[PDB]
Amino acid sequence: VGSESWWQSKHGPEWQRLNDEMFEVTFWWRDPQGSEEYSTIKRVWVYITGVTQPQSMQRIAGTDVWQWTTQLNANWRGSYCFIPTERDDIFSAPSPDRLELREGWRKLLPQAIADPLNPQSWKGGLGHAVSALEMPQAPLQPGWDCPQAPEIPAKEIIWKSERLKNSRRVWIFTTGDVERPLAVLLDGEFWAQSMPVWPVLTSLTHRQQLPPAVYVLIDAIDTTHRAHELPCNADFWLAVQQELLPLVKVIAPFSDRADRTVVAGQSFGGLSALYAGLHWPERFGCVLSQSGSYWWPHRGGQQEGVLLEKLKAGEVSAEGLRIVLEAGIREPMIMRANQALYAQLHPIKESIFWRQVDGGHDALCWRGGLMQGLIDLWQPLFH
Repeated sequence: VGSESWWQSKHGPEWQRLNDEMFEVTFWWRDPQGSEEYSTIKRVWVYITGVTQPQSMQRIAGTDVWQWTTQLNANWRGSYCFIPTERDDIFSAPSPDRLELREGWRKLLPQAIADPLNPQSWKGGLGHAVSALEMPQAPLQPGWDCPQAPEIPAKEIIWKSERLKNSRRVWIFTTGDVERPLAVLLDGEFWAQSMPVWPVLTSLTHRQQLPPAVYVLIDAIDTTHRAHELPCNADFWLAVQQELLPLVKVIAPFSDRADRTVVAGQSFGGLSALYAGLHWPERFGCVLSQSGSYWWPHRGGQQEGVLLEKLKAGEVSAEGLRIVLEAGIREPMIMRANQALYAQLHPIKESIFWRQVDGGHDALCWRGGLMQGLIDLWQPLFH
């Protein structure tokens, strides 16, 4: 116990079913600073997305082994991280009200890390690494169940925008070999380097639920740009349509039918995607919005989003749009903004794929609604 051979047998969280409908899960973490005599580390918080009154892990005394044991639904899937910290003044008061939590986690997350023993760990969105946890009854995810390595790899270029005054990476991936539908994916870096979307796109076209398509993944660059360009920015989409699509056409030709062009985003990208179809239905007729930030730009839920306001004012219309609209239950405020947007899209409820899902504000949940959405929106291609 604590020995190197004891650790070599450990490759991530272990679980065993307690009910038919509950699992017991245990996490391990090996302290790199040894036992309590030499180690700077007093607490190790486990921060589960969707789930997280807070508990640290527990040191078996005289070893480098920190351990923790919880319970998660047999159908539960989400990501987590560790936060080993030198300070145990945070989260010492027996039960915090909310303010203390926001504040507490605010100071800790900087130190967040993935689980070094868990293979399924990536560099994620909010500035720390996370790891992946899936439980046995977890709802199937199209294509992720079956990575089939791609035949030809995706093309990484550098789009130099004259309009935006920046450059960014773009990835061009073609499934199908000789009018391919186009799909623009925002947060491109992520679906390209964090959770390579390729082997998934290959498998699903291979087993013929995705048509041979062309995919363009656009770098968000950084948080400031993403915070300026994704949320309701006309210039971004004009640059895309004028400079990027044309540049892509030379590399990988796609159809110009709107009813088979897709824009797919999450959070700010979800907002962005809807904004793309609302304003340019002649170019983007397919909208896949997951966990879309329809509160923007108002923190609180006090005011409706700009985009919602703008529908209410009939300043914009959602004519000629098939849209997939997805939001989790474990993300309370986004769900309310999304069902509020749904209600305001009463007129075209016919051409909307409404999906209230199990999951959270989680790249591990989104990835399966991403694939399902593509399938839902391109199904008319198999008439």
